[PDB]
Amino acid sequence: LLKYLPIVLNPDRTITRPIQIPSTAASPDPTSSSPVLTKDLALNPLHNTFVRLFLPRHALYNSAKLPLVVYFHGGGFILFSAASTIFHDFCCEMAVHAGVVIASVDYRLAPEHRLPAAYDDAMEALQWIKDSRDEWLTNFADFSNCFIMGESAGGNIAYHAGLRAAAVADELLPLKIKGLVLDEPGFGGSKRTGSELRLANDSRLPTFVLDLIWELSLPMGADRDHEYCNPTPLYSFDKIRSLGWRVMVVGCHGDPMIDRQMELAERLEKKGVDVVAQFDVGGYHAVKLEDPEKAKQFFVILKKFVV
Repeated sequence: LLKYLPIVLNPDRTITRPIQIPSTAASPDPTSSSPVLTKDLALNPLHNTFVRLFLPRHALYNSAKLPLVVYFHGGGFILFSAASTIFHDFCCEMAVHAGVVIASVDYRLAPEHRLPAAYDDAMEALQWIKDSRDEWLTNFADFSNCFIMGESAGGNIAYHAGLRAAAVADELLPLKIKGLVLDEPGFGGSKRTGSELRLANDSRLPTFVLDLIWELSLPMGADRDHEYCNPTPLYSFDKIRSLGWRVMVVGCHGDPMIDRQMELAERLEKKGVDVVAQFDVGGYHAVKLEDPEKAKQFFVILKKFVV
């Protein structure tokens, strides 16, 4: 198991995180070397949640405002942070190569805070952005052009945040959401799918490791057909349709979660939502976080989508 998640299971239903996940300090000052300026802002001290802003260096050498991306990291709901190096680095590259201001949310983790905790923090992050008078937000970010995005579990979160935000859209103004970006959103269910069975001995996401994730994440008692797990009523798509939101879903064939990711893109389309789907052959789960080349190909498509 330390072979697939950097955690210990203890005989009282809790976990221990014995392996440091490397993180990167914010770098808010423009005399720093960095092509991207970062700073952390306290969100809710009771939840110990915070937001990391990424401001691309090129925003400073003009006076136009960039689309604002609200980003949620991946990690099975149970690990990582807005400041973890791999998500920090991905978000710096996205700011530069997609031309975006990024608000990356450090949401509460499971099992200590089982779902719906992190959807709750997502909504506070939106209510808090709307209300914000932060200088980087106010001088450099286009509130009219906002996208909700997440990788993996963060794509799960981004999707539920998106549904909830659709309901209260009038309440967010000056914030105007134009779309959702779901990067291999993390999804499940009680019956195995074709990819789940085909890929069952995956070398990153095997069957047991994902069973484990949903066990730690889902409310106590729940099965994998819980609505937070398995998205596919959908009266909710009518509201998303009506507001004119585009949804990008992306994944690859070498991800066990593929059939559910693709199945959700089908359901969104089938219901009249403007869906930009991008499903590749091969690769594996989170290849974009390791492969600078595959990330770059994705920024070309996201840059497109964002304008």
